[PDB]
Amino acid sequence: KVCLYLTSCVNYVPEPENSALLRCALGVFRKFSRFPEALRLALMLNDMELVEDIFTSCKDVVVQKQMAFMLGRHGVFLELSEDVEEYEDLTEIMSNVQLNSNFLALARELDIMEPKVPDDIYKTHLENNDSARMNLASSFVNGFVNAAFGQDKLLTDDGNKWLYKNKDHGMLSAAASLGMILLWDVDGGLTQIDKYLYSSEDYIKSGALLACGIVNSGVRNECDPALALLSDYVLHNSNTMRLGSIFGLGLAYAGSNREDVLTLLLPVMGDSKSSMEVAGVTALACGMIAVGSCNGDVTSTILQTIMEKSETELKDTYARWLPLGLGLNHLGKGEAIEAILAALEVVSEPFRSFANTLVDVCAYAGSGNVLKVQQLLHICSEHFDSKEKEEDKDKKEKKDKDKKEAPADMGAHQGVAVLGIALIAMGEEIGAEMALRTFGHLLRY
Amino acid sequence: DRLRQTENRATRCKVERLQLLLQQKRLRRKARRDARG
Repeated sequence: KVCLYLTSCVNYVPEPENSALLRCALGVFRKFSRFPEALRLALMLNDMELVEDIFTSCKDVVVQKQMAFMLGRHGVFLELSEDVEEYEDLTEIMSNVQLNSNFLALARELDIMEPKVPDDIYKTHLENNDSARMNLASSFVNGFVNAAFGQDKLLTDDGNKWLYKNKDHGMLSAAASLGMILLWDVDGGLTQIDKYLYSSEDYIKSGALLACGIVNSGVRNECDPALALLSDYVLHNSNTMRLGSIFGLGLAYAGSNREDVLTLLLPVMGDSKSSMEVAGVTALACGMIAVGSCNGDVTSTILQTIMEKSETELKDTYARWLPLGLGLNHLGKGEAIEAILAALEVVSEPFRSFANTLVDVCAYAGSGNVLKVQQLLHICSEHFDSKEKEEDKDKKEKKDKDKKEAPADMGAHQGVAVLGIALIAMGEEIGAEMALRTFGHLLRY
Repeated sequence: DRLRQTENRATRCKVERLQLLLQQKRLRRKARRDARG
């Protein structure tokens, strides 16, 4: 059922079964125990050290595969003490450090090391024949296609003459593509980004700070090079520089719930110099760092930042990132969020329905919905039909997929049918009818 | 222009120190693997 009364606790029934009924290696136990919101500290971290002596069989595998919230992998043995047999190898596995060197080993064995240019991917020779915009597209495409390979054919050879073919914010995103070209190469990628950290342009320097964040995304390095470089820019006088440093920290320290990174970021939302873009990117970065952790200082500072803002600032497009940072901090958490729905209820109409639907959607993601969805459905077709303001239920469709992402694939079996004979069959002008993102979000293959 | 020169000099000495620490950790990691094989 939808309510977290059997959905999130019926998972405890199989837990003993692994633990002591079938084989005791607990290799599948970690998988099963991740399901209950990946509580971990009181559910897994307390119940996988016991096996230990199956370090060659289960421990060698289950530890290395683990790629979720990461402190716990580095919370045992690792820097904790490493008394745990093979601590130093278990920490090198849980930290994903080997992505770069291990990923580049696979990339040599598959004979795919050679960098590809955007034109090879476009196949402009098979195309039967605003430069600022074009360059920007080819910068992102070069980044995505050569991601984590440590080598390209665009920014390596003549990258200064590539950056200055973009304009303004496009130079920030072109410089950031160097980070994402070397995604997970923390040790080599910093040396390629360094050349841009001393730029005479705030856009290029901010994009290089964002590149340092991107390179560390999903990899816990013992030297903390993301925190150690981005810290000094979080409260910077310049906005363009703030954005690159703050989003760089949010990408470098995602899932770590690092008090020393959060205490550096939380004051930026209250700074008089922060634009609504900087405040939104700060709440977003805090919500990525503290994802699913229910962090109280992130929750309170974001709720306060929403309550202190005028209805004229809450109408800026970037204000949508405040309840996103809030919803990410409570991702998976179904019970914990009624207090946050309650606190958000005080906000006026333009932001409250959007904020409440976004936080509720993030809490109870995955779980089959049959009754709350009815309300979601009843909060999906019957607001704008009889009122002047034609924006009240649009995002409700957006999150319709949320809570029905891959629920044993029969929700998707109907979700498209639910959306099939729906708004597109009879919807509205642009508000609800813009369910296009929903179909995309439904599946990723 | 002076503030940005002091800032870029502070950033530099931070990056040059981080690159040395990353290289030292990478060499320690490698030395453990190469001794196991």
